[PDB]
Amino acid sequence: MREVISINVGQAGCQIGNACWELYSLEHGIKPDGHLEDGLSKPKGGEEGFSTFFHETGYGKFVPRAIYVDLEPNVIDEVRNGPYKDLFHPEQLISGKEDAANNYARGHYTVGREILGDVLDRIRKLADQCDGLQGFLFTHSLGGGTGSGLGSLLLEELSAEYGKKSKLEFAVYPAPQVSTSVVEPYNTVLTTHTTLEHADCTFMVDNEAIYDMCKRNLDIPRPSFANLNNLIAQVVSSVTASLRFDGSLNVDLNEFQTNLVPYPRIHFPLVSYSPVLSKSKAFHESNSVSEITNACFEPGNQMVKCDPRDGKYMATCLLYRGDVVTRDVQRAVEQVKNKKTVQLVDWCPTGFKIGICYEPPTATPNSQLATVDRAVCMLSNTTSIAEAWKRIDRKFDLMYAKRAFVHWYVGEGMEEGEFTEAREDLAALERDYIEVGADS
Amino acid sequence: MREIIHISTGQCGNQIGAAFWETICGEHGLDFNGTYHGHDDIQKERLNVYFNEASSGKWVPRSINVDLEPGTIDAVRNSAIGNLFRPDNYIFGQSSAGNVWAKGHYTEGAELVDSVMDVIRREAEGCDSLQGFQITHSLGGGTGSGMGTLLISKIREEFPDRMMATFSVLPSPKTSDTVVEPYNATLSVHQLVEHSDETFCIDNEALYDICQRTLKLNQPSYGDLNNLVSSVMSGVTTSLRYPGQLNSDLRKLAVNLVPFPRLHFFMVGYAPLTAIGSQSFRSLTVPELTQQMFDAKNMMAAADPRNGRYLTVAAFFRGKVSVKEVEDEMHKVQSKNSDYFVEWIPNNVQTAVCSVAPQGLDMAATFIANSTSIQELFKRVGDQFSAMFKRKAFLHWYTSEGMDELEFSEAESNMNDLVSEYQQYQE
Ligand SMILES: Nc1nc2c(ncn2[C@@H]2O[C@H](COP(=O)(O)OP(=O)(O)OP(=O)(O)O)[C@@H](O)[C@H]2O)c(=O)[nH]1
Ligand SMILES: Nc1nc2c(ncn2[C@@H]2O[C@H](COP(=O)(O)OP(=O)(O)O)[C@@H](O)[C@H]2O)c(=O)[nH]1
Ligand SMILES: [Mg+2]
Repeated sequence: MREVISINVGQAGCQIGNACWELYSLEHGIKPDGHLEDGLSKPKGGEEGFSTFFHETGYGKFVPRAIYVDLEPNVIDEVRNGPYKDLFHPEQLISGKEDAANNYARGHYTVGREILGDVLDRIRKLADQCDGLQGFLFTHSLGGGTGSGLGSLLLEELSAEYGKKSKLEFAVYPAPQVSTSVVEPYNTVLTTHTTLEHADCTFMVDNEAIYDMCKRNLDIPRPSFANLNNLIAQVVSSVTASLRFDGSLNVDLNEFQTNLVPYPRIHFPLVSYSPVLSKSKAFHESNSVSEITNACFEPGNQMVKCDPRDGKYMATCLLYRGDVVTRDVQRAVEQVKNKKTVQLVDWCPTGFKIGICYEPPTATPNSQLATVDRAVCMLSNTTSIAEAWKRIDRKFDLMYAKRAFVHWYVGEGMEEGEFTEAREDLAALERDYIEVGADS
Repeated sequence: MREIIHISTGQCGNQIGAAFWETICGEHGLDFNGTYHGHDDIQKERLNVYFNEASSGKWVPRSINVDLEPGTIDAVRNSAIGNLFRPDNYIFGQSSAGNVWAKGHYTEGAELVDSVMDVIRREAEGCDSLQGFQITHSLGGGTGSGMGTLLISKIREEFPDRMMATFSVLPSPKTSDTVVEPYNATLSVHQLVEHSDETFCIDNEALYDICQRTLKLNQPSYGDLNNLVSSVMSGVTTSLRYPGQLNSDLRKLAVNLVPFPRLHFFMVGYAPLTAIGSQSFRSLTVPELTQQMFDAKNMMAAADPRNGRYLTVAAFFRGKVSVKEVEDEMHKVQSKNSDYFVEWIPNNVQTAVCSVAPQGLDMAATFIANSTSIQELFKRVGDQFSAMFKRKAFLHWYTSEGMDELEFSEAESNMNDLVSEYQQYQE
């Protein structure tokens, strides 16, 4: 397989996407204008990959196969007036006009549907240019309904359009202890139904967890979404790494379906990432993959507000970048299993997909996380996850019991029965998800 | 959307409007003669929010000043701040309303209603980005409560989907300017909640306190009080006027700030209050703003919110402000003062970081919430509405217009129901 198309929906999605494209161009030596610069090696720009992310240009002005979708012009305008203006085809920046507000009843429907014809045709033209097209990569938020509801519709449309390509979805979740939007539980819960039934693999990221890491591991006195997003971008780039670069143990995008997903459902891995070192520490620091591997299980590097120690082990994946010995990571894994934390359920009985990419990690100048010669990305279906669902479901319950804000959705294309059903599906997942671990 | 019409009505509307544009034009820089002074992208790519690029690059705001007293506009177009407004927007006529809610529109005021809709209709067509209608008047004012309230119903028919923001000024239940101030306020709410979507509570009496307590001003004046209200009107728009980490919107307010329909009254609160002379010995930081926003002394409604109970608060920080600086401070208030916030929300916080900063300061922040103590402001008007008119005094002035006694009774029953809405929904 070869191609992958990136889709950003809503502001948060777009902001994260910005970071990713900055990063990808960094990794391949591509300048802010594209063209080229140079583009280069083996496999810097390409040799393949690219083309994987960037579309070949007969001029060298490589073009990111990314589509930006928003209902608010302001966000995309930021992009259009940023330094990476020249990395996007202008017709891939699908500006809206009247916002869906906050939002889902408008986002997945009365407003969102008015631009999907353009969005889908944009995608179709792009997809026709592509070979293989192993998957789509969604980036968005489950807070505001554009990222949630519009993103949801688009996802669904592509599962209907193709239904056979990998549907990745990096979704930002509400922090369990704090958020910026009062009706967020409705905007989140109302879409759990569709991400469940239309994404093949979702990633769950909490801003709060990352902010903790920034304040603590990176010593940041005043965190910013820019920094937060840079971290996320790096995680995304590793998924991914062996689809572009040479590796000892290459990982197909579909590899995760094969290794992390045991049932049709359950496809919600946690991510974790290390080393996360501030530039001030990366002198005293100097270590093996065994230590980095340990840090991946440490709660402090989880990027999600849950307790992995409480949860039990389901399949997991350890992707490594840079100067890594395959023997050493096997040794490291063995040691980790012997910790008896995240109790390995019988159903695996062990299931550590090891991915080894030769390409060293890199950080853009906007991150104060020190560059390293090796790094680790961890994915996991650990049973701790249903607690996040429980948390948001309680918020949903309190509100829904009084209805209150229900008004804003029902009054514009919705039904209370829909809210009921969304809740039911979420509840069903909490139950099933627990049962497959609960059995042993 | 971005293009929003700022309608003005009432003796206080033009006053607050003159100070409003005086502050808006100072942010992005725009001389009263209509000259461009932006620097540059952020002060040029968002100039159509209220102005129009006419010939010769002459920018003019979109405001329809209307009033039955021609003697008021004479003290605006003649003095400073006049070239901006277009003479075709002026709609004034003799004689006046008479400081009554009936004649303000039910009879004499019904003559200019046909002219106001004509100008607002033509501007709506040319503006390919309408969203709502910002109105500023007094709840008990003559032309403000009468002609201003009826205008909201007319615009609601031709613009139902569009929003409707209003900045009504509540009366002072202690130092009233006119004895017929509470009576006119009882009839304004009869149709306000039945058309408008959001209304902010403002009380002049609550401003004299902060002006003499924080600002340290001995003899306030109407010219200074309008500046405080201008800071609030200019605060709930920076997200739409300038970019930011979390750009809010007038629509997002009702989706969160308004839990159930029958609840459009809000409690404003601008901060920090720059004290004249004592501003250099301060440290403009987010933790310092949180202590002032939730301070009951800074409220402009201004019923004590501590005695009641909050519902959905909202902040709009500006300038050099991060994300955790607000999420942390605002979260601490939800713990130590959890008794004042209700649990079924449950999260009682809403942020909206901007990008630019107001002129003269490095950072600012407003406060908007729905407290259960707002009912107290209605009880003062309800008691005076019945206790004073129990013997049928000063009532022949209104019945002579055409309104019957039954019409005035239905207005009191509605307000009495609103007080019960804050208990269902227990306090
Ligand atoms: N990591 C990260 N999280 C973000 C970023 N921007 C926003 N978020 C989070 O995503 C959610 C915000 O979604 P919004 O920006 O309100 O909305 P939206 O999803 O872009 O779509 P609309 O509601 O229609 O505007 C909150 O939970 C934020 O904490 C970002 O740049 N990075
Ligand atoms: N903040 C503020 N209040 C005002 C101004 N002018 C009048 N008011 C208030 O408005 C009320 C009187 O209504 P008024 O505006 O004269 O009504 P109208 O002119 O007949 O529509 C009183 O409570 C005043 O304190 C002003 O310029 N600023
Ligand atoms: Mg947005």
